[PDB]
Amino acid sequence: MKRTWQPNRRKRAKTHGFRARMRTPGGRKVLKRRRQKGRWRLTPAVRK
Amino acid sequence: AVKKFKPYTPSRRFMTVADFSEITKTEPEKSLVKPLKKTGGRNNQGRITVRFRGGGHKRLYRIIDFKRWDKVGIPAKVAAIEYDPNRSARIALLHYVDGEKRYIIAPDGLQVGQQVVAGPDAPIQVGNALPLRFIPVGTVVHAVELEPKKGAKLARAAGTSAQIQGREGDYVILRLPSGELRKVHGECYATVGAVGNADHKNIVLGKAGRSRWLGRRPHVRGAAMNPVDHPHGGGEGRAPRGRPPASPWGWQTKGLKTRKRRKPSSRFIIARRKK
RNA sequence: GAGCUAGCCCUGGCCAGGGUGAAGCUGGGGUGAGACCCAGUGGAGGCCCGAACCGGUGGGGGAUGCAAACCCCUCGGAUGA
RNA sequence: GAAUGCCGGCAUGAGUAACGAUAAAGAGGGUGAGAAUCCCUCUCGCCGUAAGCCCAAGGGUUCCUACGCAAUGGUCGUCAGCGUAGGGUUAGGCGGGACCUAAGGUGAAGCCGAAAGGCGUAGCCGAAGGGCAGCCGGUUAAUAUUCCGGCCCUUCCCGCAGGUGCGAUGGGGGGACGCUCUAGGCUAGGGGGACCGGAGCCAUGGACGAGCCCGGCCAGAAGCGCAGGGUGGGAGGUAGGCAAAUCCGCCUCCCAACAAGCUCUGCGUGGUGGGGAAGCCCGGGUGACAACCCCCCGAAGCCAGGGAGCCAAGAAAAGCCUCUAAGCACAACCUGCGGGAACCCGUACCGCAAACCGACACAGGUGGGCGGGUGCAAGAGCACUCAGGCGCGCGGGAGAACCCUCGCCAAGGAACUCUGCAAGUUGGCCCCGUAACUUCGGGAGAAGGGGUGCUCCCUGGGGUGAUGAGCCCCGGGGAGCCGCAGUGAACAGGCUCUGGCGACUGUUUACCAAAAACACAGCUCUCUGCGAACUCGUAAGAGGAGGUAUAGGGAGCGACGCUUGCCCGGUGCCGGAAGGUCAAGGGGAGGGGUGCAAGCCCCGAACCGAAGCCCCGGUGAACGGCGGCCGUAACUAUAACGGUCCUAAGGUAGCGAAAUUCCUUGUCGGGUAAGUUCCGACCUGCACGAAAAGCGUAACGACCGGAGCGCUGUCUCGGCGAGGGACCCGGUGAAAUUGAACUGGCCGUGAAGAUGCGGCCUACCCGUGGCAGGACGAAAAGACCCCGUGGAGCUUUACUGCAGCC
RNA sequence: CGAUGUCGGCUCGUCGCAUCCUGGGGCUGAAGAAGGUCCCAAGGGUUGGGCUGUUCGCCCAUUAAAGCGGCACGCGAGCUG
RNA sequence: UGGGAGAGGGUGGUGGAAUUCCCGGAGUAGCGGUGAAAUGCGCAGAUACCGGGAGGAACGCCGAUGGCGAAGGCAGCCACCUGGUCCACCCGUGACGCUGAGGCGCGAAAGCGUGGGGAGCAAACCGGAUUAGAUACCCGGGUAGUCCACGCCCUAAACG
RNA sequence: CCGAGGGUAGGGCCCGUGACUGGGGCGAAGUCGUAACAAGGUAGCUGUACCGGAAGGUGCGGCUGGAU
Ligand SMILES: CC[C@H]1OC(=O)[C@H](C)C(=O)[C@H](C)[C@@H](O[C@@H]2O[C@H](C)C[C@H](N(C)C)[C@H]2O)[C@](C)(OC)C[C@@H](C)C(=O)[C@H](C)[C@H]2N(CCCCn3cnc(-c4cccnc4)c3)C(=O)O[C@]12C
Ligand SMILES: [Mg+2]
Ligand SMILES: [Mg+2]
Ligand SMILES: [Mg+2]
Ligand SMILES: [Mg+2]
Ligand SMILES: [Mg+2]
Ligand SMILES: [Mg+2]
Ligand SMILES: [Mg+2]
Ligand SMILES: [Mg+2]
Ligand SMILES: [Mg+2]
Ligand SMILES: [Mg+2]
Ligand SMILES: [Mg+2]
Ligand SMILES: [Mg+2]
Ligand SMILES: [Mg+2]
Ligand SMILES: [Mg+2]
Ligand SMILES: [Mg+2]
Ligand SMILES: [Mg+2]
Ligand SMILES: [Mg+2]
Ligand SMILES: [Mg+2]
Ligand SMILES: [Mg+2]
Ligand SMILES: [Mg+2]
Ligand SMILES: [Mg+2]
Ligand SMILES: [Mg+2]
Ligand SMILES: [Mg+2]
Ligand SMILES: [Mg+2]
Ligand SMILES: [Mg+2]
Ligand SMILES: [Mg+2]
Ligand SMILES: [Mg+2]
Ligand SMILES: [Mg+2]
Ligand SMILES: [Mg+2]
Ligand SMILES: [Mg+2]
Ligand SMILES: [Mg+2]
Ligand SMILES: [Mg+2]
Ligand SMILES: [Mg+2]
Ligand SMILES: [Mg+2]
Ligand SMILES: [Mg+2]
Ligand SMILES: [Mg+2]
Ligand SMILES: [Mg+2]
Ligand SMILES: [Mg+2]
Ligand SMILES: [Mg+2]
Ligand SMILES: [Mg+2]
Ligand SMILES: [Mg+2]
Ligand SMILES: [Mg+2]
Ligand SMILES: [Mg+2]
Ligand SMILES: [Mg+2]
Ligand SMILES: [Mg+2]
Ligand SMILES: [Mg+2]
Ligand SMILES: [Mg+2]
Ligand SMILES: [Mg+2]
Ligand SMILES: [Mg+2]
Ligand SMILES: [Mg+2]
Ligand SMILES: [Mg+2]
Ligand SMILES: [Mg+2]
Ligand SMILES: [Mg+2]
Ligand SMILES: [Mg+2]
Ligand SMILES: [Mg+2]
Ligand SMILES: [Mg+2]
Ligand SMILES: [Mg+2]
Ligand SMILES: [Mg+2]
Ligand SMILES: [Mg+2]
Ligand SMILES: [Mg+2]
Ligand SMILES: [Mg+2]
Ligand SMILES: [Mg+2]
Ligand SMILES: [Mg+2]
Ligand SMILES: [Mg+2]
Ligand SMILES: [Mg+2]
Ligand SMILES: [Mg+2]
Ligand SMILES: [Mg+2]
Ligand SMILES: [Mg+2]
Ligand SMILES: [Mg+2]
Ligand SMILES: [Mg+2]
Ligand SMILES: [Mg+2]
Ligand SMILES: [Mg+2]
Ligand SMILES: [Mg+2]
Ligand SMILES: [Mg+2]
Ligand SMILES: [Mg+2]
Ligand SMILES: [Mg+2]
Ligand SMILES: [Mg+2]
Ligand SMILES: [Mg+2]
Ligand SMILES: [Mg+2]
Ligand SMILES: [Mg+2]
Ligand SMILES: [Mg+2]
Ligand SMILES: [Mg+2]
Ligand SMILES: [Mg+2]
Ligand SMILES: [Mg+2]
Ligand SMILES: [Mg+2]
Ligand SMILES: [Mg+2]
Ligand SMILES: [Mg+2]
Ligand SMILES: [Mg+2]
Ligand SMILES: [Mg+2]
Ligand SMILES: [Mg+2]
Ligand SMILES: [Mg+2]
Ligand SMILES: [Mg+2]
Ligand SMILES: [Mg+2]
Ligand SMILES: [Mg+2]
Ligand SMILES: [Mg+2]
Ligand SMILES: [Mg+2]
Ligand SMILES: [Mg+2]
Ligand SMILES: [Mg+2]
Ligand SMILES: [Mg+2]
Ligand SMILES: [Mg+2]
Ligand SMILES: [Mg+2]
Ligand SMILES: [Mg+2]
Ligand SMILES: [Mg+2]
Ligand SMILES: [Mg+2]
Ligand SMILES: [Mg+2]
Ligand SMILES: [Mg+2]
Ligand SMILES: [Mg+2]
Ligand SMILES: [Mg+2]
Ligand SMILES: [Mg+2]
Ligand SMILES: [Mg+2]
Ligand SMILES: [Mg+2]
Ligand SMILES: [Mg+2]
Ligand SMILES: [Mg+2]
Ligand SMILES: [Mg+2]
Ligand SMILES: [Mg+2]
Ligand SMILES: [Mg+2]
Ligand SMILES: [Mg+2]
Ligand SMILES: [Mg+2]
Ligand SMILES: [Mg+2]
Ligand SMILES: [Mg+2]
Ligand SMILES: [Mg+2]
Ligand SMILES: [Mg+2]
Ligand SMILES: [Mg+2]
Ligand SMILES: [Mg+2]
Ligand SMILES: [Mg+2]
Ligand SMILES: [Mg+2]
Ligand SMILES: [Mg+2]
Ligand SMILES: [Mg+2]
Ligand SMILES: [Mg+2]
Ligand SMILES: [Mg+2]
Ligand SMILES: [Mg+2]
Ligand SMILES: [Mg+2]
Ligand SMILES: [Mg+2]
Ligand SMILES: [Mg+2]
Ligand SMILES: [Mg+2]
Ligand SMILES: [Mg+2]
Ligand SMILES: [Mg+2]
Ligand SMILES: [Mg+2]
Ligand SMILES: [Mg+2]
Ligand SMILES: [Mg+2]
Ligand SMILES: [Mg+2]
Ligand SMILES: [Mg+2]
Ligand SMILES: [Mg+2]
Ligand SMILES: [Mg+2]
Ligand SMILES: [Mg+2]
Ligand SMILES: [Mg+2]
Ligand SMILES: [Mg+2]
Ligand SMILES: [Mg+2]
Ligand SMILES: [Mg+2]
Ligand SMILES: [Mg+2]
Ligand SMILES: [Mg+2]
Ligand SMILES: [Mg+2]
Ligand SMILES: [Mg+2]
Ligand SMILES: [Mg+2]
Ligand SMILES: [Mg+2]
Ligand SMILES: [Mg+2]
Ligand SMILES: [Mg+2]
Ligand SMILES: [Mg+2]
Ligand SMILES: [Mg+2]
Ligand SMILES: [Mg+2]
Ligand SMILES: [Mg+2]
Ligand SMILES: [Mg+2]
Ligand SMILES: [Mg+2]
Ligand SMILES: [Mg+2]
Ligand SMILES: [Mg+2]
Ligand SMILES: [Mg+2]
Ligand SMILES: [Mg+2]
Ligand SMILES: [Mg+2]
Ligand SMILES: [Mg+2]
Ligand SMILES: [Mg+2]
Ligand SMILES: [Mg+2]
Ligand SMILES: [Mg+2]
Ligand SMILES: [Mg+2]
Ligand SMILES: [Mg+2]
Ligand SMILES: [Mg+2]
Ligand SMILES: [Mg+2]
Ligand SMILES: [Mg+2]
Ligand SMILES: [Mg+2]
Ligand SMILES: [Mg+2]
Ligand SMILES: [Mg+2]
Ligand SMILES: [Mg+2]
Ligand SMILES: [Mg+2]
Ligand SMILES: [Mg+2]
Ligand SMILES: [Mg+2]
Ligand SMILES: [Mg+2]
Ligand SMILES: [Mg+2]
Ligand SMILES: [Mg+2]
Ligand SMILES: [Mg+2]
Ligand SMILES: [Mg+2]
Ligand SMILES: [Mg+2]
Ligand SMILES: [Mg+2]
Ligand SMILES: [Mg+2]
Ligand SMILES: [Mg+2]
Ligand SMILES: [Mg+2]
Ligand SMILES: [Mg+2]
Ligand SMILES: [Mg+2]
Ligand SMILES: [Mg+2]
Ligand SMILES: [Mg+2]
Ligand SMILES: [Mg+2]
Ligand SMILES: [Mg+2]
Ligand SMILES: [Mg+2]
Ligand SMILES: [Mg+2]
Ligand SMILES: [Mg+2]
Ligand SMILES: [Mg+2]
Ligand SMILES: [Mg+2]
Ligand SMILES: [Mg+2]
Ligand SMILES: [Mg+2]
Ligand SMILES: [Mg+2]
Ligand SMILES: [Mg+2]
Ligand SMILES: [Mg+2]
Ligand SMILES: [Mg+2]
Ligand SMILES: [Mg+2]
Ligand SMILES: [Mg+2]
Ligand SMILES: [Mg+2]
Ligand SMILES: [Mg+2]
Ligand SMILES: [Mg+2]
Ligand SMILES: [Mg+2]
Ligand SMILES: [Mg+2]
Ligand SMILES: [Mg+2]
Ligand SMILES: [Mg+2]
Ligand SMILES: [Mg+2]
Ligand SMILES: [Mg+2]
Ligand SMILES: [Mg+2]
Ligand SMILES: [Mg+2]
Ligand SMILES: [Mg+2]
Ligand SMILES: [Mg+2]
Ligand SMILES: [Mg+2]
Ligand SMILES: [Mg+2]
Ligand SMILES: [Mg+2]
Ligand SMILES: [Mg+2]
Ligand SMILES: [Mg+2]
Ligand SMILES: [Mg+2]
Ligand SMILES: [Mg+2]
Ligand SMILES: [Mg+2]
Ligand SMILES: [Mg+2]
Ligand SMILES: [Mg+2]
Ligand SMILES: [Mg+2]
Ligand SMILES: [Mg+2]
Ligand SMILES: [Mg+2]
Ligand SMILES: [Mg+2]
Ligand SMILES: [Mg+2]
Ligand SMILES: [Mg+2]
Ligand SMILES: [Mg+2]
Ligand SMILES: [Mg+2]
Ligand SMILES: [Mg+2]
Ligand SMILES: [Mg+2]
Ligand SMILES: [Mg+2]
């Protein structure tokens, strides 16, 4: 049957992307925490 | 004269449609239409605030002339009578001798080919707009401004009329379509005669799908729900109300008056409505 | 977090083929005029049968599965909410 | 040493299940250390509205080549979507951007919010919608509308020529629209040809033939032709289109009107440029100077912004045209020609799948286009086949039980069983024919029947064309032939009678319930006078609705038919300007503290003082409720009648052992040989009853009862057969579970059901196929139940707050 | 209660005997045939259907007879639901 | 041809009286009701009186023993549209007549459907009385209905 | 070929019969009330509508076959 992951590059960038996160207090804290943890990538990869 | 159907389906047995007998032109005036943003009962938060709305036929909005004191003294000609899906009444296209074109809601008995006019000295003739203080007492009237220059507000549904009952200073007394007696300022504009399409109240939708075409989604009974949803929810099997009948939000729905007490227009409502 | 699922909004797309034969129109009859009758034309419908498509009724299989809901037979809708 | 402990290692189950669709394989020849598994050839089978082809998403080198086989691949492997390396994606015209707007998002102005932030007009962003200029062939190992060839085209810059009041983010026109049905002419596509081109073939009994087999096109500028769309001309006035306006709008006048004229598309032709089969020989080359023509069928595509009907009344904005304003009329714009200029990103490959979503090379999921031929009434259905693509990444044997999927069955025919569950039957088309009842539509495919192939003869009408031939499509009559059987294969209703429920088509518990549940048109009550009520929000602001009582919210009922009684004492709601109670506040009789005193300070009675509550009324399609005992008639029985107690009032009509009836399989009738079910009645209704509607109702139902016919492997009652497994051999090789085990029966005993204790009996050691009685067998720290001053959802006239409202 | 699956049916048996039938007996208010009642006896046998989930029961047609109980109301790692 | 009388019919308009309700005034201890009463209403200010307003239905005197129509039936007044009928003249047609099974149309009230309207009245219904009871007569309330439009129903002591 | 008739299926008319149910007629001396006949103690009858143990009552309209 239809499973739950249905990749969509535009959806991925627009929901979890860098500019989405920066527009929002909670989104910025996400960047602050993922940068403080030292993640090699701050938002999901998507090819545009 | 609503048209019936032979019972060749379960639903055509009861469906009735309007005769459309007065309509003379079947596509609207391109200079006077604009896109009607369908809301679906959602507000600017995206929240449903009016339940069971959505999914009706696409529509264009006809811009209507609810302030006819716009063009005092300038006669117009009734050019067409048209279908408007945004209202129950039909609409009338006026070609002003100006060359300007406008839509009014079409009163009962209006005829394509006649002239109409707006102003304090207009003939007491169907389709003419005057300030209320100049219409002779007794005349039935429609598209009535509630405050001067603010625009027609009252009696615009198909087949409705207000009657002029008397004067009192700057204010005339009206019998509204609801039967309430209210004072309205004499400088408020109004249009002689009742609204057309009186047979509108006699249309039998006939099937569920016709309600869907109108943008009306199915209404769910509170008694058919659960307690988390509604005061009437729950129960083993069916259940009477088991409390004073209530809305989804708790307030009582049989008789509880809801007009605000200290409202400033109370000084102008003479008799609350009938029946 | 609505890339699943629910509703709505905008913009596109899809619905083999066959059956039934509403209104109206015309002709004929009828009548004071009518209603109305008959034939023709007409092509209506949450109409009918049936693929795609959308469903998931009964039964069997599967049950450390091909599958954390599937498979076979059968069955519902299929111009419409 | 124990925590169903944690981490890791290794065992048991076991050489066990399994190796992923039952579309299917065999041989020869290669290669190589090694071959069922890689390569080639021949044979066989499977898909063919796909299991073929082309896009889009998503994936991201998986593409091509060489070199490999440790691991990955469910076996093998020389192979590979694997490892290493090298190569490979080419655009002014295709797609997106340098264009436009849609929902929505964002947001100078402005509004709001403790902060964060929330709104918000314009404007900006936003596409698979609008707009915009490329077609055919060739070429690579791998890209091609991109490279190359042929023929076309767009925009920008500059120049020349002719012309013109030129000029825009401003005005206007246009763009610009639904659903169903649909005309005319075309094209895509396809069928046929005794014509045109072709390497050949003559078999095995016949055929050297009007024989077989193969193919008979594609693109094309201007012009021309056909078929379509779009479009009135001139004048005078003018106050409207937020300045202007010669435009547009309105009025008058003349002329033109199924036309024509102008314009824009499609199709055809078109200079010219390409393509070109079987067969044969090593992807090539020949065929080949290949030919390239006629007839028919014919789109759902094109002309298109076509036509008609209908109600539910069917985006925007730019490009484009027109009008003018500042301006400028050495300019500028328009037309034609010439030269120049023309950027960024994508382009490999998979793409119904082994490359995407499902942990897997996973029987599942994934949007658009193309989808040939014949026959079956049609069709995308069905069978077989073209092009093309596959045989599903373990095999070889055997021919036990048992399982699955399938085929047949003597006699019987539902006797099976909770139930005809399941499986038979029936099955398309054409014709004859068709009942109660009905809302006159239907019920209806009712039911039940007859026909169905092939040959020959005669004949009616249509389409094309020409009226004729040919081709094609619809028929009618007559005489025959064969078989068990002519929709000869495949696809394709079993039917009737009668209840309950729900009117109906719809909807639902993704993944145990599809229903009688929800919804539904319709009915009623009620709120709402518009800055509406109501709803979301602290607000601003939205929705309601750019609506206005024939409208909008809420509630119940639930098509339709006939109906919907009595109770307002209690709760609710509605009305009541009196009265009663009532907070803050007002008032200040009179008290108290303190100071020598002026004063300062504190307590405070009467009385004035809202909503609410009390009180007085109303109100049932508001919450709700609608009795008991005793007596009575000239056979008996029963009580039309009466007495009395209580109530706010004592259940009306209709219905009733019911989806409701406890006693209960009530009683009687019906159906049956027999009927706890069913149907029809009766009525002492435990405990129906009138919009939580009462009683009916044609039609409808994958709903639930009862019956009958047809037919059956359901059964008496089983039998045989098929294939996939199970079994044996080679390859690979899990699992839950597991205190350890050297693990028998009886009768006892034991914490009360003993392989393990007693006593007897029985028993050589170890396996394989099987069966499930035991190991209180496995699985999940019982869901039932209780307990915990454990938790959560839910209710209310529990308590106490809060929103909201007054 | 860190789980002993719980009615009935079906299938498959097996055991007890307080025996339904068949074998052998005594008594009889046993003439005969037919019964009644008690004693011995468990070898074998103990039907098909309608109703109901039913066990049980009633009924139909037969029968030599249409037994009564146990085996976790025998038997769901055997099936049904 | 010329005339006449008439609530004959249909449509639209419109006038005064009266009842009810509402607003204002003024006013106070009862009103209403019956055989007698009670229910009811009234100091929350009724009844009785005055001014205003709304709304429905019916049409006093004229009015008669009258008139018109086929019957049912028709009553303020105005206009429009339309029927029948009677008289006078003796002008036209030349038996074109009578009746009338079927058919068709009309058809009081009540009743039915979908809308509207609703003052008064009033089935049902509630209450107060009466009574042995009183599911009645009498009284106080009261819903259909009475009224309008359209559509059915088609009955009657539809009688002379 | 036709053909008595037999069979299958589905209709129409009639007759008998059926739990139970509707009212009707009749029946020496039953129970309830008193609707009608006099103004029958509310004049009666009437079509219709609604209600009530029963006769009946009431509404709307009509008739005199109504009395004073
Ligand atoms: C069919 C397979 C399942 O077995 C049964 O379902 C079985 C018939 C039982 O019911 C089993 C016997 C139960 O035990 C009993 O529990 C009782 C409470 C007590 C009993 N004894 C103790 C007496 C005890 O034996 C229990 C609890 O199973 C629920 C066992 C318990 C260990 C389980 O939960 C167990 C893990 C089950 N489960 C959940 C099933 C969820 C629902 N589901 C069902 N089908 C699908 C499905 C269908 C199709 C496709 N995909 C999924 C999903 C599974 O995935 O596998 C199961 C074993
Ligand atoms: Mg899904
Ligand atoms: Mg998706
Ligand atoms: Mg995307
Ligand atoms: Mg997206
Ligand atoms: Mg976002
Ligand atoms: Mg983003
Ligand atoms: Mg912040
Ligand atoms: Mg910050
Ligand atoms: Mg990481
Ligand atoms: Mg780094
Ligand atoms: Mg992130
Ligand atoms: Mg109809
Ligand atoms: Mg009809
Ligand atoms: Mg109209
Ligand atoms: Mg526009
Ligand atoms: Mg909006
Ligand atoms: Mg918004
Ligand atoms: Mg709402
Ligand atoms: Mg909504
Ligand atoms: Mg309209
Ligand atoms: Mg409206
Ligand atoms: Mg006003
Ligand atoms: Mg309505
Ligand atoms: Mg609509
Ligand atoms: Mg509704
Ligand atoms: Mg509902
Ligand atoms: Mg409920
Ligand atoms: Mg519920
Ligand atoms: Mg919730
Ligand atoms: Mg609640
Ligand atoms: Mg409740
Ligand atoms: Mg409930
Ligand atoms: Mg209940
Ligand atoms: Mg419920
Ligand atoms: Mg209720
Ligand atoms: Mg209750
Ligand atoms: Mg409540
Ligand atoms: Mg409120
Ligand atoms: Mg009001
Ligand atoms: Mg999505
Ligand atoms: Mg379809
Ligand atoms: Mg027509
Ligand atoms: Mg349909
Ligand atoms: Mg059909
Ligand atoms: Mg299924
Ligand atoms: Mg599904
Ligand atoms: Mg089945
Ligand atoms: Mg399946
Ligand atoms: Mg199938
Ligand atoms: Mg089917
Ligand atoms: Mg169908
Ligand atoms: Mg279809
Ligand atoms: Mg639709
Ligand atoms: Mg220890
Ligand atoms: Mg463990
Ligand atoms: Mg632990
Ligand atoms: Mg561990
Ligand atoms: Mg571990
Ligand atoms: Mg470990
Ligand atoms: Mg380690
Ligand atoms: Mg290990
Ligand atoms: Mg091991
Ligand atoms: Mg081992
Ligand atoms: Mg084993
Ligand atoms: Mg296994
Ligand atoms: Mg497996
Ligand atoms: Mg298959
Ligand atoms: Mg196949
Ligand atoms: Mg081989
Ligand atoms: Mg090698
Ligand atoms: Mg190999
Ligand atoms: Mg090898
Ligand atoms: Mg193979
Ligand atoms: Mg090979
Ligand atoms: Mg094919
Ligand atoms: Mg995309
Ligand atoms: Mg991947
Ligand atoms: Mg390897
Ligand atoms: Mg290897
Ligand atoms: Mg290596
Ligand atoms: Mg491997
Ligand atoms: Mg694998
Ligand atoms: Mg490449
Ligand atoms: Mg190019
Ligand atoms: Mg640039
Ligand atoms: Mg902000
Ligand atoms: Mg954006
Ligand atoms: Mg954009
Ligand atoms: Mg675009
Ligand atoms: Mg382009
Ligand atoms: Mg081109
Ligand atoms: Mg020019
Ligand atoms: Mg347009
Ligand atoms: Mg438009
Ligand atoms: Mg569009
Ligand atoms: Mg439509
Ligand atoms: Mg072409
Ligand atoms: Mg063809
Ligand atoms: Mg002007
Ligand atoms: Mg050559
Ligand atoms: Mg299409
Ligand atoms: Mg088009
Ligand atoms: Mg068109
Ligand atoms: Mg816009
Ligand atoms: Mg200037
Ligand atoms: Mg100059
Ligand atoms: Mg650039
Ligand atoms: Mg490429
Ligand atoms: Mg697929
Ligand atoms: Mg693949
Ligand atoms: Mg595989
Ligand atoms: Mg797959
Ligand atoms: Mg072909
Ligand atoms: Mg066919
Ligand atoms: Mg295979
Ligand atoms: Mg396959
Ligand atoms: Mg395989
Ligand atoms: Mg073997
Ligand atoms: Mg198979
Ligand atoms: Mg055979
Ligand atoms: Mg047999
Ligand atoms: Mg049978
Ligand atoms: Mg038989
Ligand atoms: Mg049976
Ligand atoms: Mg049954
Ligand atoms: Mg069959
Ligand atoms: Mg068949
Ligand atoms: Mg057949
Ligand atoms: Mg019948
Ligand atoms: Mg019939
Ligand atoms: Mg029947
Ligand atoms: Mg019936
Ligand atoms: Mg009929
Ligand atoms: Mg048939
Ligand atoms: Mg038929
Ligand atoms: Mg043959
Ligand atoms: Mg069928
Ligand atoms: Mg239902
Ligand atoms: Mg239903
Ligand atoms: Mg019902
Ligand atoms: Mg019904
Ligand atoms: Mg449907
Ligand atoms: Mg479910
Ligand atoms: Mg569930
Ligand atoms: Mg689930
Ligand atoms: Mg299921
Ligand atoms: Mg269903
Ligand atoms: Mg539901
Ligand atoms: Mg429902
Ligand atoms: Mg329904
Ligand atoms: Mg209803
Ligand atoms: Mg209503
Ligand atoms: Mg709120
Ligand atoms: Mg708005
Ligand atoms: Mg319904
Ligand atoms: Mg309901
Ligand atoms: Mg009926
Ligand atoms: Mg009450
Ligand atoms: Mg009360
Ligand atoms: Mg009350
Ligand atoms: Mg004070
Ligand atoms: Mg209660
Ligand atoms: Mg109560
Ligand atoms: Mg009643
Ligand atoms: Mg009963
Ligand atoms: Mg019974
Ligand atoms: Mg019943
Ligand atoms: Mg009951
Ligand atoms: Mg019972
Ligand atoms: Mg019972
Ligand atoms: Mg019985
Ligand atoms: Mg019987
Ligand atoms: Mg009884
Ligand atoms: Mg109930
Ligand atoms: Mg029914
Ligand atoms: Mg259904
Ligand atoms: Mg169903
Ligand atoms: Mg049966
Ligand atoms: Mg039978
Ligand atoms: Mg068998
Ligand atoms: Mg076999
Ligand atoms: Mg061996
Ligand atoms: Mg091995
Ligand atoms: Mg291996
Ligand atoms: Mg040990
Ligand atoms: Mg040991
Ligand atoms: Mg052992
Ligand atoms: Mg042993
Ligand atoms: Mg013990
Ligand atoms: Mg023991
Ligand atoms: Mg032992
Ligand atoms: Mg020992
Ligand atoms: Mg010991
Ligand atoms: Mg021992
Ligand atoms: Mg021992
Ligand atoms: Mg022994
Ligand atoms: Mg074994
Ligand atoms: Mg065992
Ligand atoms: Mg245990
Ligand atoms: Mg065991
Ligand atoms: Mg056990
Ligand atoms: Mg635990
Ligand atoms: Mg526990
Ligand atoms: Mg547990
Ligand atoms: Mg317990
Ligand atoms: Mg406690
Ligand atoms: Mg405690
Ligand atoms: Mg607790
Ligand atoms: Mg919970
Ligand atoms: Mg336990
Ligand atoms: Mg355990
Ligand atoms: Mg258990
Ligand atoms: Mg366990
Ligand atoms: Mg003897
Ligand atoms: Mg004897
Ligand atoms: Mg003895
Ligand atoms: Mg024995
Ligand atoms: Mg038992
Ligand atoms: Mg029993
Ligand atoms: Mg015997
Ligand atoms: Mg016997
Ligand atoms: Mg036993
Ligand atoms: Mg025992
Ligand atoms: Mg047990
Ligand atoms: Mg027991
Ligand atoms: Mg027990
Ligand atoms: Mg048991
Ligand atoms: Mg058992
Ligand atoms: Mg089981
Ligand atoms: Mg069991
Ligand atoms: Mg077990
Ligand atoms: Mg077992
Ligand atoms: Mg066991
Ligand atoms: Mg069950
Ligand atoms: Mg006073
Ligand atoms: Mg009124
Ligand atoms: Mg007369
Ligand atoms: Mg004469
Ligand atoms: Mg009448
Ligand atoms: Mg009384
Ligand atoms: Mg008395
Ligand atoms: Mg008379
Ligand atoms: Mg014979
Ligand atoms: Mg009397
Ligand atoms: Mg009398
Ligand atoms: Mg009398
Ligand atoms: Mg009465």
